[PDB]
Amino acid sequence: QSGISQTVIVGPWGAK
Amino acid sequence: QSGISQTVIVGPWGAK
Amino acid sequence: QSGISQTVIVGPWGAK
Amino acid sequence: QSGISQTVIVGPWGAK
Amino acid sequence: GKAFDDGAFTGIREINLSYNKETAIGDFQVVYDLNGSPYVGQNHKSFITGFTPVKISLDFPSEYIMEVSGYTGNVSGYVVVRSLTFKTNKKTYGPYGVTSGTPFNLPIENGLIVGFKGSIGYWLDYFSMYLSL
Amino acid sequence: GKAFDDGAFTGIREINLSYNKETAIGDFQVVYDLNGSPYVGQNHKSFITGFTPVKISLDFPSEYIMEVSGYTGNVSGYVVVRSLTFKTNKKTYGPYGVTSGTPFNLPIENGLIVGFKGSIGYWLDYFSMYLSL
Amino acid sequence: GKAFDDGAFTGIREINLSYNKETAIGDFQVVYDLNGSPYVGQNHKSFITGFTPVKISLDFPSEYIMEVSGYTGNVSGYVVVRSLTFKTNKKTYGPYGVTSGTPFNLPIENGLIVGFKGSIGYWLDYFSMYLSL
Amino acid sequence: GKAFDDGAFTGIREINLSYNKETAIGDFQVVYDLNGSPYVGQNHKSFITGFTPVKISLDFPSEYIMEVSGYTGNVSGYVVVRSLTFKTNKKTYGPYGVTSGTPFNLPIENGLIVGFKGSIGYWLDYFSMYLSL
Ligand SMILES: [O-]S(O)(O)c1ccc(-c2c3nc(c(-c4ccc(S([O-])(O)O)cc4)c4ccc([nH]4)c(-c4ccc(S([O-])(O)O)cc4)c4nc(c(-c5ccc(S([O-])(O)O)cc5)c5ccc2[nH]5)C=C4)C=C3)cc1
Ligand SMILES: [O-]S(O)(O)c1ccc(-c2c3nc(c(-c4ccc(S([O-])(O)O)cc4)c4ccc([nH]4)c(-c4ccc(S([O-])(O)O)cc4)c4nc(c(-c5ccc(S([O-])(O)O)cc5)c5ccc2[nH]5)C=C4)C=C3)cc1
Ligand SMILES: [O-]S(O)(O)c1ccc(-c2c3nc(c(-c4ccc(S([O-])(O)O)cc4)c4ccc([nH]4)c(-c4ccc(S([O-])(O)O)cc4)c4nc(c(-c5ccc(S([O-])(O)O)cc5)c5ccc2[nH]5)C=C4)C=C3)cc1
Ligand SMILES: [O-]S(O)(O)c1ccc(-c2c3nc(c(-c4ccc(S([O-])(O)O)cc4)c4ccc([nH]4)c(-c4ccc(S([O-])(O)O)cc4)c4nc(c(-c5ccc(S([O-])(O)O)cc5)c5ccc2[nH]5)C=C4)C=C3)cc1
Ligand SMILES: [O-]S(O)(O)c1ccc(-c2c3nc(c(-c4ccc(S([O-])(O)O)cc4)c4ccc([nH]4)c(-c4ccc(S([O-])(O)O)cc4)c4nc(c(-c5ccc(S([O-])(O)O)cc5)c5ccc2[nH]5)C=C4)C=C3)cc1
Ligand SMILES: [O-]S(O)(O)c1ccc(-c2c3nc(c(-c4ccc(S([O-])(O)O)cc4)c4ccc([nH]4)c(-c4ccc(S([O-])(O)O)cc4)c4nc(c(-c5ccc(S([O-])(O)O)cc5)c5ccc2[nH]5)C=C4)C=C3)cc1
Ligand SMILES: [O-]S(O)(O)c1ccc(-c2c3nc(c(-c4ccc(S([O-])(O)O)cc4)c4ccc([nH]4)c(-c4ccc(S([O-])(O)O)cc4)c4nc(c(-c5ccc(S([O-])(O)O)cc5)c5ccc2[nH]5)C=C4)C=C3)cc1
Ligand SMILES: [O-]S(O)(O)c1ccc(-c2c3nc(c(-c4ccc(S([O-])(O)O)cc4)c4ccc([nH]4)c(-c4ccc(S([O-])(O)O)cc4)c4nc(c(-c5ccc(S([O-])(O)O)cc5)c5ccc2[nH]5)C=C4)C=C3)cc1
Repeated sequence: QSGISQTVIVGPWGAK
Repeated sequence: QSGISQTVIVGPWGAK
Repeated sequence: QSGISQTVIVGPWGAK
Repeated sequence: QSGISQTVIVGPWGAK
Repeated sequence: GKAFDDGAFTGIREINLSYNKETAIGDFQVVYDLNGSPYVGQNHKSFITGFTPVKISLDFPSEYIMEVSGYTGNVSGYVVVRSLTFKTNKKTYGPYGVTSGTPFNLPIENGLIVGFKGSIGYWLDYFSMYLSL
Repeated sequence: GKAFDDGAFTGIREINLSYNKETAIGDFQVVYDLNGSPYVGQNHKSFITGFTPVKISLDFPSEYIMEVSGYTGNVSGYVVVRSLTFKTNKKTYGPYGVTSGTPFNLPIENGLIVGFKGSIGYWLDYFSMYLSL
Repeated sequence: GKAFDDGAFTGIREINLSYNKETAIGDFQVVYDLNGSPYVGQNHKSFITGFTPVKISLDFPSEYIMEVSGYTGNVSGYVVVRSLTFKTNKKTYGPYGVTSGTPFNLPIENGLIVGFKGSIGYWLDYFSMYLSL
Repeated sequence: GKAFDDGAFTGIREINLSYNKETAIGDFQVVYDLNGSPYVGQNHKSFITGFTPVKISLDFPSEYIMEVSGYTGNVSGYVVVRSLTFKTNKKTYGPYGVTSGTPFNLPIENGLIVGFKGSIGYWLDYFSMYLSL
């Protein structure tokens, strides 16, 4: 792990 | 708050 | 729930 | 990342 | 339908579902990971029979779902989940069922699906997913 | 398009977007909440002009988004987000844009959208959302 | 000592520990909540006997731990957890054991303890806790 | 004392504190990371002067705090934080202040400190930390 906080991310929708 | 742990929940998809 | 994001918070240590 | 869910863990206290 | 809620776990090891190409998804059962050990979830079964079974065995923990997509549509007057597709970092499982109706898709950039909840009458009425880091 | 990533914040206070009924969504900017204070995010602008502006002011923190839906489709050879709809616990904002193409929808049972990332060339190419409790 | 790791769950329903006033904590076992149902964790036992047992039954889910404190100290040449105190929003359980050595305390403003890990030889050598919203 | 609450951020880049070896910690200020950019937090200052300043510059994001420890004790009738020590995966910063009174320590096996809150009158009265993955 690094010192950067993480968050759930959903997507992307649109041009893949 | 209560003593029950929470989680992100997405949906529902299908019959609303 | 409200529209404010939550985080775990530990403490406080020092004057109660 | 792997397929195992993570949680904050504090400690240990006692024999290091 | 009969509502079910497996709750949240540590990961997913295996998914067992059934479907019929003329209607929709029927049975749904998941083998979860619970802190490193398999945890067999309750088998959520359709009231009727006549569904081909499918077993999706994931190479846990190196393989995990990155996208869930499918279709919802009308079957005998009610809206149900007619099709499901599971894409992992390794391969694509599906589509299973009928790819007709309104599509939906949930791609995940960061995070994991750690649980399912939903309802099943004759078919899978709807479903929701628990997400976590 | 030009990629952008606002990152994660504590909540959303205001959304400013623009669109054109013959094409797609163009500009996109968000006023976030950062630990109780407004935080103005960078204005992500289309390379061209000719978009009607829309301001969505949420009664933060009592009002929050519960579902985001829209359509993605082809505009001049490329796939773009042509329409967006925001539903909060209070009301529905939209649809804004053109409701044609492939629909997508993200209903949230528990949790909050706390950030956006995406790309904009002439139009909004794609977008992703940060979710948190 | 023999390491153990119960992992993360949805909550805590009951804690069973044992101790001896001249030495330290010995046995440690927890009944967790797993999505609304009790889940009995493995009994982590000391290699020796001679410990008075203690049962802490929480009125789950309305009662939950808000602070864990105790003392670590030397017993026969090694550092061990000699005492533990659990304070919930309802009352205080403990101290159990010997209140001598170096104190430690973990007050929680927001969040929940959802799991334990540690090691036990003759006594509880050390322990860590899983925290979650 | 005067209460303060910086809130939650994405990480910590720099910590600036001051202390006096005969009393306790006085000033406290943090430079946070906010989605990749530095975010200067409000300078929380003691009502009095006479404190030696300390600058802790972390090699963000490769260096992060893994343990915070210190001492709380009586100074002129009131309980205050008299000492603080920050241990990262790279090295140890401190102790800063007076190592007398009641010790406390928060080791972190997994997770990150992403924010601080507390109170300062003449000295740092108390403090709490936001933790996140
Ligand atoms: O608002 S609306 O108007 O939109 C509207 C929305 C939804 C409904 C329906 C509905 N069920 C249907 C079928 C059905 C009929 C016909 C065909 S078709 O003819 O083929 O097309 C296809 C499908 C259908 C088939 C089988 C079941 N339903 C079964 C069931 C499953 C499994 C078994 S088992 O175990 O024996 O296998 C036994 C029984 C159950 N259904 C419930 C149940 C329920 C009870 C209590 C509680 S609670 O109060 O919370 O406790 C919560 C939920 C509800 C609540 C509403 C509801 N079912 C519980 C079990 C079709 C519609 C009506 C109107
Ligand atoms: O909005 S409106 O006002 O208009 C409105 C909205 C919704 C409803 C319905 C409804 N059920 C329907 C079917 C149905 C039938 C036929 C077809 S069709 O074939 O297509 O025609 C399609 C759908 C349907 C089929 C099976 C069941 N419902 C079963 C059930 C489950 C399991 C078994 S079992 O055990 O035998 O397996 C047996 C029976 C149950 N339904 C309840 C139940 C309930 C009762 C008491 C209590 S409480 O007292 O509070 O606890 C809590 C909950 C309610 C409450 C409202 C309600 N059911 C409990 C069990 C269709 C509509 C009515 C009016
Ligand atoms: O694989 S595929 O084949 O599918 C394939 C997928 C995608 C692409 C495209 C693409 N851009 C397009 C338009 C476009 C053209 C024509 C019409 S149309 O004719 O109207 O239809 C509509 C839209 C288009 C219009 C404006 C822009 N693109 C602008 C831009 C925006 C704003 C300004 S500004 O600021 O001046 O306003 C200035 C410039 C940018 N585009 C990038 C950029 C980029 C550079 C470096 C890095 S990185 O290496 O990471 O640094 C990351 C990203 C890329 C990378 C790929 C890419 N753009 C950076 C800025 C159309 C396609 C090609 C092929
Ligand atoms: O898979 S393939 O192999 O086939 C393949 C896949 C993708 C690509 C493309 C590509 N760009 C395209 C348009 C485009 C043009 C016309 C139309 S059309 O009109 O429809 O025809 C549609 C789309 C397009 C339009 C504008 C840009 N690209 C701009 C840009 C942004 C901002 C400005 S600015 O500043 O002036 O605003 C100016 C220019 C940039 N593009 C790069 C860039 C890059 C360079 C160096 C470095 S590195 O050295 O590593 O750092 C990193 C990244 C790349 C690398 C690959 C790449 N662009 C940097 C800036 C179309 C395709 C080629 C082949
Ligand atoms: O670095 S240091 O120098 O600091 C240093 C730190 C720690 C140690 C000790 C240690 N054990 C001690 C007692 C002890 C002795 C005397 C007294 S006293 O004399 O009374 O004071 C008090 C306590 C002690 C008593 C009983 C046990 N240890 C038991 C045990 C428990 C329960 C049963 S059971 O099931 O039968 O009940 C059976 C066996 C176990 N101990 C291990 C074990 C281990 C093996 C493999 C793996 S791994 O490789 O990961 O697989 C991981 C861990 C280790 C590794 C190090 C280690 N134990 C596994 C089981 C005292 C010290 C030595 C040096
Ligand atoms: O830093 S140093 O270099 O100096 C250094 C640091 C640490 C160690 C020790 C150590 N064990 C000690 C006691 C001990 C004895 C007496 C007292 S005293 O009484 O106080 O004197 C206090 C403490 C001690 C007591 C019991 C055990 N150790 C048991 C054990 C558990 C369960 C049973 S059982 O089944 O019978 O219940 C039986 C035995 C085991 N220990 C291992 C084990 C191991 C082996 C192979 C493999 S591998 O091949 O890789 O898989 C993996 C792990 C190691 C590796 C290093 C190691 N143990 C496996 C089982 C004391 C020190 C040595 C040197
Ligand atoms: O329950 S108990 O009995 O235990 C008990 C517990 C705590 C207290 C104290 C207390 N302050 C003390 C000193 C102090 C005195 C003497 C010495 S000594 O003599 O040296 O030992 C050392 C320290 C002390 C010194 C400076 C301050 N306090 C300053 C201050 C800081 C900075 C500036 S500035 O900006 O000008 O620099 C200006 C003012 C403030 N203090 C508050 C404040 C407050 C107001 C409103 C609200 S709210 O309602 O929420 O709005 C919230 C909080 C409270 C509330 C209680 C409280 N302060 C706000 C600013 C000593 C005790 C009393 C009794
Ligand atoms: O439990 S009990 O009942 O017994 C009990 C418990 C706590 C209290 C105290 C208390 N303050 C103390 C000192 C103090 C003085 C001397 C020493 S000593 O030197 O050691 O003796 C030690 C400590 C102390 C010092 C400075 C302040 N308090 C300042 C302050 C801050 C900033 C400035 S400034 O601006 O000038 O910088 C100026 C002043 C304020 N205090 C309030 C305030 C308040 C008022 C209205 C409203 S409301 O109307 O609701 O909004 C909300 C909050 C309250 C409410 C209760 C309360 N303060 C508002 C500002 C000591 C005790 C009394 C009884």
